[PDB]
Amino acid sequence: SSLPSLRDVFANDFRIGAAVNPVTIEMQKQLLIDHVNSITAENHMKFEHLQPEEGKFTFQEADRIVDFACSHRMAVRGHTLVWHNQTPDWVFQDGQGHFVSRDVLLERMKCHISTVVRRYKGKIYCWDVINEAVADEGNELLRPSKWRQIIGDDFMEQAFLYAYEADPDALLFYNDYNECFPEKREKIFALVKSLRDKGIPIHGIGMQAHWSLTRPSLDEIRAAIERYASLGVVLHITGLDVSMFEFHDRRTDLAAPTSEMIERQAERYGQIFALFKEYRDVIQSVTFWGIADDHTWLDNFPVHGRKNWPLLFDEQHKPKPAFWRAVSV
Ligand SMILES: O[C@@H]1[C@@H](O)[C@H](O[C@@H]2CO[C@H](F)[C@H](O)[C@H]2O)OC[C@H]1O
Repeated sequence: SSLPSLRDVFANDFRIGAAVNPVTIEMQKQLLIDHVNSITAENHMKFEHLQPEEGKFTFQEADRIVDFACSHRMAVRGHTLVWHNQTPDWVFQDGQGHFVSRDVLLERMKCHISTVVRRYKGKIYCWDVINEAVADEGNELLRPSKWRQIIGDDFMEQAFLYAYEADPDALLFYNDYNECFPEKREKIFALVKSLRDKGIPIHGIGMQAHWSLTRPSLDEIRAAIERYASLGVVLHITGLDVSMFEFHDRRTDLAAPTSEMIERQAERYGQIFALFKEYRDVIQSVTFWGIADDHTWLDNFPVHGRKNWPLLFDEQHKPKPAFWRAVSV
């Protein structure tokens, strides 16, 4: 009751969001009502959860998420239309198991985007149209995917044009992770610059911020913000969490975070939100990929079956030390 509300603390800076599903909306309902003014579907607006078979649309769970958000004056970010994961095999196949043509995959992509975006038009204000198309390793610009293989390299500009036609008032985003490592930052910058230089309706870059205690550095975060902001696009932080484990640290035995971990995490969140506040003119939304440590995808990624403690509230929904530093910047 005397705890500050995240969305009020940052009222003049950016919206505060959380990724949810209908279970976690129930299990974490009071945290959400007390703190966020933005909602993202953690899984139930991905292609496999909206059109699991061709012409079979399953909007029920996404509807419950949107209904919750509208009944509490929360905005909604749509996630996500075209992605190399969580997309059923039928999308790329014909009746005979072969791959479909460029023209056929384009009409399936258009129909999906059209049906999904039209249903939520006027309730969902922005869409992650393309998710994680840039390569995470190597020297090529683009990751391989059936979207890219079948259609060609312009599959992304098609996706953006189809979504703009379906809802020209939505802000359309390119969304990606490890967005602050310099070599991937430059690929993301080059890709988005080239699309905008063609007049493609891409309005925003989504910085997932699946970060650790050490990586990326505050200087890499600042440089990435300024690099993306220089394109004239809107910036959203879309999946923020702060893992207690570096990428090399695949330990399964840890039953509670050390007090060093907890303290470094608090400091890390303080520095991150100070940096965000400083760039309040280009960042308009900060969404955590969860809200409290009783639900996080990091419990099973990248290591199945361990436990992580990445968010501002603990498993009993009490503020962590990180909370106090985050709201005091
Ligand atoms: O439950 C998991 C879900 O949380 C996760 O969502 C992705 C996490 O990394 C980024 F934010 C992606 O763009 C999200 O869609 O991954 C899938 C699911 O198993």
